[PDB]
Order: sequence, then C-alpha cells, then structure tokens
Amino acid sequence: NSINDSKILSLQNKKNALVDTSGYNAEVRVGDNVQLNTIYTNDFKLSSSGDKIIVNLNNNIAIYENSSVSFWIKISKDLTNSHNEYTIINSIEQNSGWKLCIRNGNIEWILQDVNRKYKSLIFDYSESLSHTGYTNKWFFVTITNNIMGYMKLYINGELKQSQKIEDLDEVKLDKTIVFGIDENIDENQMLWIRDFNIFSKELSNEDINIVYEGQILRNVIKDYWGNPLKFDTEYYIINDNYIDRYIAPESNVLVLVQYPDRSKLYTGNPITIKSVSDKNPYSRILNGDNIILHMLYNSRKYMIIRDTDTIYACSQNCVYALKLQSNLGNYGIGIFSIKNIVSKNKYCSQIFSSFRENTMLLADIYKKNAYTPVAVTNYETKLLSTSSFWKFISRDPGWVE
Repeated sequence: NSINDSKILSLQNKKNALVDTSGYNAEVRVGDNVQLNTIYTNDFKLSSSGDKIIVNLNNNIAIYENSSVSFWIKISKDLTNSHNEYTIINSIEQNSGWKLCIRNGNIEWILQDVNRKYKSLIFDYSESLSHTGYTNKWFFVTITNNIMGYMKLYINGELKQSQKIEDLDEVKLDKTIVFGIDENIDENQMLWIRDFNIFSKELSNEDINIVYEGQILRNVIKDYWGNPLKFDTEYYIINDNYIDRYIAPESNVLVLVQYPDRSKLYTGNPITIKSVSDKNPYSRILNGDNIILHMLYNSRKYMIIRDTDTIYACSQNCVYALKLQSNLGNYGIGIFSIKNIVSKNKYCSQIFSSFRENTMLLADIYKKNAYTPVAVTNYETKLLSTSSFWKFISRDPGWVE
C-alpha cells in the first residue's frame, strides 16, 4: 500500500525492544523504567519526571517539505488537570523544529522557525473532564505538513484545525526525537503512546482514516478507555445514556441506581466477564464472542440472566427484565454475545441474546418509576439507539479517584 510505503520511522515492539521497523534504521534508546507493551503491542508509558525514549534518525532521510506523523495517545486524569504545561515529544535543537505539548487538558503541536516564531495546532481533548471527552482515553492523532504551506491536525480521522505556514521562515529539523517528561510530576501523572509513525508524504484525509481503522483493531471489544476488553476482569458496566447510574439488584430485578456522587466513576457492583468457550484467562474479548456476566454483590457472585417472563402480566416487541441467578454455569439463559459499535468518539458495544428469542440489551424506563436494563425482541429498528450502547469501565492507572 502507498501509505505504509511512505513510512520513514515506525516505532514498533519486536522481541522485547522498541525499535524502528521502517527499514531506515533510526536508533532507539529506551530508558530503564519505561514500560513497553502493557496494553497494546507497540505502546509505551511515560511517567515520573525522568525515564525517556530517544530516537536518533539517520542520513537515509533526502530532506523535504511533505511529511506526516501519526500515533495514539492516552493521558491520565491527574496529568490532564495540572494547569502546568508539559512537553511530551520534543524535536527542537536550539529553537527550531517541532514538539508536542499538553497544557490544561489540551494537546498542542508546535512548529517554530529559526527566528523562534511558531504557529501551533491545538486540540481540547479533555473539554472540562467531560466523561464524553478523552481524558485518559485512547485517541488517534495525525499531523500533516505540505508544500502550499499547511499543517493540519486530525483526531480520529476527523480534521480539527489546519493552519498555513505564514510568519514561519526556515525550520531546521534535527535527527533527534525525545519522548518523555522531565518536569517533576506526581506518581499518578502518566500517559501512553502507541504506533508512532512518521510519513514521507502528506496523508490524505482518506489515507488517515485507513490507518485509524486499521490500528483501532475493529474486531477487539474495547473498554471505556479504549483498552481491549478482557475476560476475567472487573468492570463497572454502564449504559451510554446513563453514565451516572450503576447496575444493582434492588428488587429481584436489575436496575440502574444513581451514583451518590456523580463526580466518581468507580461506583457499583463490579461485573466480571467469562468466556463460554475455552480461552486463556485474561484474553481479549472479540466481537461475536459468547460471554457470561458474574456480578459481585455482598461477598457472592451471581450470574446475570434474562427473565423468561415479560416485564408485565407477549407476541411481538417483547420486553424482558434482567435478573441474578445463584447457580453458576454455562446456562444458555445467561449466555450473551457482544459486538463493537463503530464510533469516532465512543468506546462501546451491543450485547445480544439468542436464548429463546433473539433479544438485544438496552436501558430505558417502562412501568414506582425506575431506569431498567432489559432484553427486547425485534430490535433492528434500535441498532442505532444510544440506549443499546454499553461501556465497560475498568480500574485504570490513568484515572485514580
């Protein structure tokens, strides 16, 4: 493909080292404390004001104008708050070149000439720590530079800025790239980056989306943060429509109780996902996989199941409540399947059941009144209702509360 062929720097993990696999042999030095391949194959973590990754390019890279840079990034909550400014990726020798900075929930791409004049492409990824923002969530970033004099900023394949190289003169580029944060930070101030690639051309919006779609791993279910969802892992399962409500037994039926404190995220009864078929413990959940949900409630685990009887006292558009069952096992009544929803700003999925009648899970109020998760038949019409979207919140080191 023409896109890969353009790669002049590709940071990937091979044996157990982060190396350049572009073929141009750039030198890569990884600090001792730097953690690699913890969530995604080619990821790396940057934290405690020190440990860094140093990339030294070679003469192989015929210098020019047109070029592109892509990578995914996940920034911890404690780090997105700090009003302080942080440089995370630096490629500036004296005062010329580029660097990537984060400042108060904002990611900023800086390009400055020899006169020390810069332009900057900015993006508010946090947007007031909105649970609909990207704090501590993986998002795909792409920067492109061209001859006409335009540098654009893309977030998840969507153009967000674009500015022309005007008051910008000569921009000397050095053979070195430094990844890290030297400024003293908390033990909880951290961030992750994966699939860092440098391109020799100006990727087209279409080209960018092809890379995005390929690196997001479409067949892998994702947790709330964009990390792959895993079997035998604790998750606070929430409905997309009701981010501040937690699943609870309440009255012989599962319901969604309001978070006593909306500012908190980690609230409720942790649910573990088990595979019906035999798969290694904490392996990745893929869409189409059959699963079982165990809810931990008062020192005991229960299997979430679909009620056999309808919500009231059916023939078409039937509504079934969800319940807890003590006897654990591969009971078809508790067997569900899961599938990713394609969406540029939401890591969620749909849950289905093929027990006796094909149903899909959704949350709504029907009936004194209460928000209830239910399984409903003849749901084609609802495949795009956000009420059938579920998110799985894992306790992540990037969000401490």
